[PDB]
Amino acid sequence: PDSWDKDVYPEPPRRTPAPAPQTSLPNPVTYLTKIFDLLVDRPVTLAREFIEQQHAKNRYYYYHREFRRVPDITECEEKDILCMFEAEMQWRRDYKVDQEIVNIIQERLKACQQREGESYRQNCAKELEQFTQVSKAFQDRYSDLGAHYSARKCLAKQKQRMLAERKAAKEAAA
Amino acid sequence: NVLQIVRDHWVHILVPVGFVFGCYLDRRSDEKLTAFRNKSLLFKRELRPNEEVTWK
Amino acid sequence: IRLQEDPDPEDENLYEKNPDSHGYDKDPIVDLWNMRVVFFFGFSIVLVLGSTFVAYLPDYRMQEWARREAERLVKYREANGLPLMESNCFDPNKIQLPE
Amino acid sequence: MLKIIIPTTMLLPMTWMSKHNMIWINATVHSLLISLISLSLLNQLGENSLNFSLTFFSDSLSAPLLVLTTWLLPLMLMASQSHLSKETTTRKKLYITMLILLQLFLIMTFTATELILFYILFEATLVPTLIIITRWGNQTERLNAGLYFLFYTLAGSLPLLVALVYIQNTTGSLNFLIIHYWSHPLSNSWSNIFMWLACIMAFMVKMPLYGLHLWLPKAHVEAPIAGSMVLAAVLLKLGGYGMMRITTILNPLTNYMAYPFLMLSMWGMIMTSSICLRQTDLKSLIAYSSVSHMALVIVAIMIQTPWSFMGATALMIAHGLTSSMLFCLANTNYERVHSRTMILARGLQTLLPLMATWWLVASLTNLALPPSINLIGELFIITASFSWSNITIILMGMNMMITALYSLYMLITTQRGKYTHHINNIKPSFTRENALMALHILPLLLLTLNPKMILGPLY
Amino acid sequence: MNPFASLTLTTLTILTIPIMMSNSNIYKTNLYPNYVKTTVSYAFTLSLVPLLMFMHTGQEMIISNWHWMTLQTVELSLSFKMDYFSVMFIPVALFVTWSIMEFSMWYMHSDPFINRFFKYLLLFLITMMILVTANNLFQLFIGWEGVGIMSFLLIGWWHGRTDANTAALQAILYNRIGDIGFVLSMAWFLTHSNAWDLQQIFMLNNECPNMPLIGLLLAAAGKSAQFGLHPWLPSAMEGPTPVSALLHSSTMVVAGVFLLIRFYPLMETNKLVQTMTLCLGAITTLFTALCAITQNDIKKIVAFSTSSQLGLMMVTIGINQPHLAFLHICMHAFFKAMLFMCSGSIIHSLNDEQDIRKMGGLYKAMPFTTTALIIGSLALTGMPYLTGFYSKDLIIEAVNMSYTNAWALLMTLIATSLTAAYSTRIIFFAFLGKPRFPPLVLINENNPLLINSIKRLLIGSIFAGFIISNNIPPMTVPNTTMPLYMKMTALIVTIMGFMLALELNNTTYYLKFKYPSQTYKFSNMLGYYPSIMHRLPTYHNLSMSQKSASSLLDLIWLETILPKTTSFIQMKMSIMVSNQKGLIKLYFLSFLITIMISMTLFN
Ligand SMILES: CCCCCCCCCCCCCCCCCC(=O)OC[C@H](COP(=O)([O-])OCC(O)COP(=O)([O-])OC[C@@H](COC(=O)CCCCCCCCCCCCCCCCC)OC(=O)CCCCCCCCCCCCCCCCC)OC(=O)CCCCCCCCCCCCCCCCC
Ligand SMILES: CCCCCCCC/C=C/CCCCCCCC(=O)OC[C@H](COP(=O)(O)OCCN)OC(=O)CCCCCCC/C=C/CCCCCCCC
Repeated sequence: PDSWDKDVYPEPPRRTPAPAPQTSLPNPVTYLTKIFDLLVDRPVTLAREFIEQQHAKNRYYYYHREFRRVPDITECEEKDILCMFEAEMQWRRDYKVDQEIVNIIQERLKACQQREGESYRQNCAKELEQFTQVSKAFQDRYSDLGAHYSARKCLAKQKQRMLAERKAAKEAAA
Repeated sequence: NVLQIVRDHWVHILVPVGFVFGCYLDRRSDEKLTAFRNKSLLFKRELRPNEEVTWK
Repeated sequence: IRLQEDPDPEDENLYEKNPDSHGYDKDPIVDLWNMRVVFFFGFSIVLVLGSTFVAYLPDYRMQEWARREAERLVKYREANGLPLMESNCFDPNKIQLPE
Repeated sequence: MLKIIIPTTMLLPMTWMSKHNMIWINATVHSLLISLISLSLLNQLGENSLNFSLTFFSDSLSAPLLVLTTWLLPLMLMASQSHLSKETTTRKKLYITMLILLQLFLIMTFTATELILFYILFEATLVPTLIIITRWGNQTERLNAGLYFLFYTLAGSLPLLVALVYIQNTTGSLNFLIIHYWSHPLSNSWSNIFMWLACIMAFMVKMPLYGLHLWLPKAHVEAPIAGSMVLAAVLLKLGGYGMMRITTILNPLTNYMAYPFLMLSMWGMIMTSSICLRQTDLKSLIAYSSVSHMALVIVAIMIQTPWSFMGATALMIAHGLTSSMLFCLANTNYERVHSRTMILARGLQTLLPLMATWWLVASLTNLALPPSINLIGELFIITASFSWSNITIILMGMNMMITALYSLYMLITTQRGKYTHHINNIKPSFTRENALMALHILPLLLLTLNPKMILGPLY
Repeated sequence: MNPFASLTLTTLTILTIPIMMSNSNIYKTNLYPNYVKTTVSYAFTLSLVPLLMFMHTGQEMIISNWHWMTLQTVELSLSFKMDYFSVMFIPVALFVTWSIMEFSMWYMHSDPFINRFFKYLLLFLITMMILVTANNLFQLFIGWEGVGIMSFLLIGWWHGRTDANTAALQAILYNRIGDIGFVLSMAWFLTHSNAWDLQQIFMLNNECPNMPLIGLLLAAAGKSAQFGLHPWLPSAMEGPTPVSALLHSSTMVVAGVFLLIRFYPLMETNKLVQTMTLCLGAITTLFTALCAITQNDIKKIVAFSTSSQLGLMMVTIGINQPHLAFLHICMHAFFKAMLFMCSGSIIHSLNDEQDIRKMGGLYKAMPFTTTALIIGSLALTGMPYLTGFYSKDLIIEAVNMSYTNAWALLMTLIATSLTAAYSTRIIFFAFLGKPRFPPLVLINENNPLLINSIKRLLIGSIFAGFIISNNIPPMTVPNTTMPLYMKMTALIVTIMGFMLALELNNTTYYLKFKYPSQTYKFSNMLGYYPSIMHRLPTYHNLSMSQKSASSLLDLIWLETILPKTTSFIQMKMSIMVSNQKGLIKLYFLSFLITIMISMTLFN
């Protein structure tokens, strides 16, 4: 369906086997499917067609709000309240977007497990690696900030991580 | 009579008029903080041809 | 006795004078209208209207906006081979570490 | 916030100018209208708060508490009109005035943007509550209860005043926004330890913390019904709101200073549940249940994780509603038989069926029954505490078991069994009482339906 | 769209529909029980259709229709998992509930609150369906606690009965211990996997650890009344017979087994938890059968048989055979519901007499209940081609053929023998011999409702096992090769139990009287577990709740330390300060001392 993006929400092509009956007995599943299509599918389709015809007469639109980039806390001077406010708001919006990215990856993982069914341990290894990488990055970003998290705390954590990496690299090179 | 209705039920407008006065005072307090109106980096924009302020 | 004190009064029952009493007031008319205003305003107005108002409050928490932004970022990043999540929130070039 | 503050200051003259028989009708109608108006604060932003002016602001944590207070006022009006039939007109108007002043102070306390104005207002809430208790209480112990309540709160809160003025002199501002953006780490020194102690101990006494709680049974048992409702529903939430506000400037010292309070909260939760198991008084049982739930909230705030704050807020709202409903039910039972002993009246299920249904619903919500917001908050707090350490799960499980035990013990003792033979003054339940219970219980289920409105800013 | 999801959700919704109509004139009239029964029948057929859909092509789905809330990176949504377990258990539960509801229309005719009884039964059914079809841990917990509270409300149906109230509270307590375990598992899963749904839990937990699996095991034991937490189920027989037939034995006590089945990948990954489950199931089935073989209350005997079957299911899960456990769940539901209905018919015919010592002659007094009970007992003991054969026989074969605990295997075999023994005891003391009931014979089992309900549950006890076994796909490797004696072990032990119990029952006709043995006293009093474990811990807890917490701490020492000592000190200082005689000489000498001190000590 065109409601979502197939790249963002992939689905492998669906291979449905063709029916190959081997008995003369009638198929109750087929008979009940035909009855269901006759009694339910056609009325709901007619109702939806009427509703969608009504909708097309009053077609109006809504837009996606766009936010421009602003200087971040690394550029903000010390105790410059306006720049700090702008940077904190931008950081919070980026945090929300990252949370939604993690949610998308988790939805991919769940859908792939359910789809593969009995062979999930092997066929879902591709989506498990992406989730592992995304979770690692998200944890390194916002792992232990606390309830009163802020862009300053995230920046201090990043500085600590960078200093630790530099120390490890220097020790290795020594 | 009709006078007794107003004589007894005139207290029923005090809360609505207080609500109206509170909305007016909220507008008055809002109009005193228009120092960064259409000046923030995030929401800065050119004014529309037939508008004076972005918000009131 | 040590005082000139009134005896403890008997408990008064509202159903005795008014069998169809709502328990708000001794006066039947005021009792009925108190019940009516309480029921109408509270239940109907507050419950129904406030519940539908809260249900249809605009999405000011930016949940759907965040979902759309995340979809765009995921599409762009996985299309170009970039990691889905950058390991750093800020730019190491813009961060100056002490010597 | 003036659009909500001014209607209360207009509630006052309306009550004082209304007729002798229309005071309750006018107060109830206009309180409900004010609550409906205040419902509009639930539309919050995901980034920052709603900054109305330099003095007042609203947040995702302040909005549910304001809505709860505005919704709670008419219920207190109904219960008060129940128990004040024979009072004089001037004294009825004084009681309504005390309730209105308490609501106004609570609204301003929740919306205040500075810590000093917050302190002034949250200390101003003492006077109406003390007057209500010590003036319209029924028994002799109301005077002692008022003294205990007043002096516990003040002895807790005066060092908070000293610490607040010291912090303002040191940093330049007590504005919450400024102290949030300009926060600096609190080093490990004796002076910092004592400042942390001053602030936290004030709000802990307000919570209350286990070992600093006797005022709560004393006041809640001896207060009138309106005082009991406001004290448990809202006045206990001032401590939690304050602790969630002030902990911005207390890091990282909170990591080291939270151990005694966490141990006190957990063990006292267990102990107060056990006390509930052996209570001969219904109001005391409800009071100690309140203490246990607030101890859980204290644990959540002290562990201080984003999952704990949401659980803390949800549990505060749920506990307010549930405790108010339980106090109302106990008050109806008391007005029937003029005694608070639990075993005095039995068979109330075969004597009053709809009240038995209300009791069942209230007791089911009191214990964590899914998908109620009580369970949502408790489960979030339990998950955060599990991430903190893996024996907190043992303590929380013990508490849940004892909570279910005492809730169902209260329900069975009051409602089930055979009726007392000599009690023949149990008239049918009033439409007023049934409407009170319905207006207590329906908002809780609607909040269960829509749970993101009471999970606070961390959502 | 595939009719699968539509039909499953429609079955759930039409189950929920009559609850909405409980505030109407139909609820105020006497047509409400028939209305509820008709709704359950229609739901049963509408759920039979998706079973046909699954048995053709093995179609399974998950439906995340409603999104509840997003806790940052965790999304909680109302999702339903319609897989083999759900689509096989729903029609069986609906069928059993339909039969029980007709039986209750007959049985509860004199109850003034029969409409409320039917509403409570429907609510329990809805909560059980939620538990079964739940896809995430939060929804599973919702169904868990819902069935728990419905059990609490239905056990104490007669509010004037102190024993009913105690039984309800006891069931709540044990289920709350189970809920402690459940919450532990949920907290661990969320903390270590950032998810509460089975798909992500299975994806991330490649090696599930002891803490979450033991939490799940504790929850399952609490809900399914395993050893240690068993006594609530036999005590739950205080409620009406329809409650015992539907809620406990047939559908609710298998909730823990179902929960353990739903996490069978993790159970396979771990081994210590499997050993613990096997041992717990073995001890449960042995102990409950041993208590059962010497009970005189027919409802108690059937309750202990249910507990023994639950222990057998737990053993089946422990030997890594999750699907055999589900098959046995279905078969046990069928024949145990039928047995409880027959026992209720016997009880109602003899004017609320529940003692086999007062029953007798019912073989010819009541033909249809006699044949139904005989068929049910044959199915329960594992008659070679009845409904219980296709599950119990395979379970015993898999236990004998696996790398298990030798003591657990021995206890399983002894439990099977004792199962045969107590079935023989029920038959012998209820139907064989001369009458022992009061002379006024009110025996009458000619009611169409009772006859039709027992007929429907009687066909299932014969043919349903064959159909279900021959329709489900192969989900485990069969034990084709095994020694002949091991192949015939179940029949041998069953026949030995039959013979020994029959001889011991025939020895009762002799004019010989002997005092009971210590073993008999131990087995008859339930192993002394309810006495000691219901008097000692409760007494100690309630004594410490008052002597220590309330009196010693709250009313004495917390008062003494902070508020009382301060008041005492202030009063003493006030008396000292204000105790002045008003003598100018005295306080002017005080002024002189103050002047000297100020002059000297201040510079
Ligand atoms: C700390 C210990 C922990 C132990 C943990 C493990 C426990 C394992 C338990 C095993 C099963 C025990 C069953 C009997 C206990 C309950 C007795 C009772 O209350 O009966 C009254 C009760 C009648 O109640 P009532 O109608 O009120 O009548 C009042 C009584 O007459 C009133 O008369 P009464 O009071 O005189 O009646 C009781 C009396 C009479 O009952 C009997 O004689 C029952 C005998 C049952 C059969 C046992 C032998 C089986 C032989 C199988 C041979 C073939 C093996 C396979 C290989 C074949 C090919 C080579 O029994 C006794 O005196 C002892 C019987 C054996 C006790 C075993 C447990 C020992 C505990 C510790 C030692 C205590 C010793 C001193 C006793 C106390 C002081 C005096 O009996 C029944 O309802 C029938 C009982 C069941 C009979 C069939 C059992 C078949 C299954 C078990 C045998 C194994 C078969 C093969 C399995 C698969 C192997 C691979
Ligand atoms: C996780 C921590 C908790 C662990 C267990 C702690 C047990 C604490 C005991 C609970 C305190 C009791 C407070 C009051 C309870 C309600 C009042 C009461 O006692 O009623 C007694 C009531 C009625 O008595 P009857 O036997 O029916 O006789 C009726 C005769 N006319 O009986 C009860 O409900 C008592 C049940 C308490 C159970 C105590 C022991 C529980 C077993 C725990 C150990 C088992 C561990 C499980 C192992 C699982 C392996 C995976």
